[PDB]
Amino acid sequence: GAEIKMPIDFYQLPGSPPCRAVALTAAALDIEMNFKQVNLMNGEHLKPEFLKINPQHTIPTIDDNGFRLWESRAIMTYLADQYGKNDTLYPKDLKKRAIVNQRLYFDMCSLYKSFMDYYYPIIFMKAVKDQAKYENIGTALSFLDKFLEGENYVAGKNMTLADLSIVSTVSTLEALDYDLSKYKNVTRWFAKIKPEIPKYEEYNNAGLKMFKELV
Ligand SMILES: N[C@@H](CCC(=O)N[C@@H](CS)C(=O)NCC(=O)O)C(=O)O
Repeated sequence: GAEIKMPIDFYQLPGSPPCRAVALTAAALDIEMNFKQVNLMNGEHLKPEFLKINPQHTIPTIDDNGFRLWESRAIMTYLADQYGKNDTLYPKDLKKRAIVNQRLYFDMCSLYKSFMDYYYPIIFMKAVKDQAKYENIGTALSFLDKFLEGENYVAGKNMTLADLSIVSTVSTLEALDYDLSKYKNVTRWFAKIKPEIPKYEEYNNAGLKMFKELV
């Protein structure tokens, strides 16, 4: 507003699944953001400069010309509506939109949740492997496989934000040698979607390399 617009500042760490979800969304929208690395491993998110941007000290965070937003999936739907050029990535139709939203909550409350509850303690807290938490991943993947039965995408007939959200989680599971082979709809979708996602190699795999690096 009455201001020279600048690129969106994107506070992120390449390996982070929720940051990759946002990065893939920007790529799909043909948005060039200003990538600002926040090194969580030496506490850059806890410095006064970042706490002023986000008092919750989480990434991803965007600063869109003074508008500060965090929660990856809220960023995704903001960018899609504010900068979208088609009506397929986040449909305006309320029922189609609701299914996309449902799948984003499923990702955050079930799939990504189960992934993190199991792997993060084992890796970065030297925790003992908990079989029940491991099995919660399979439970979530079983539901994802059901959602994909007879479907090409996770939330409708075209690629949507929900595919970008969920692929950031599923590709991290693959990177950690989780056996996805029994979920045949998931593996079909996964092989199918990667060539369709703009900048998948640059924005997802290159970061996943940094992820396997640090683990
Ligand atoms: N629900 C949040 C999760 C964000 C999150 O957990 N970010 C982690 C990195 S993957 C973080 O910034 N941890 C540092 C902290 O919370 O202090 C989202 O989807 O954006």
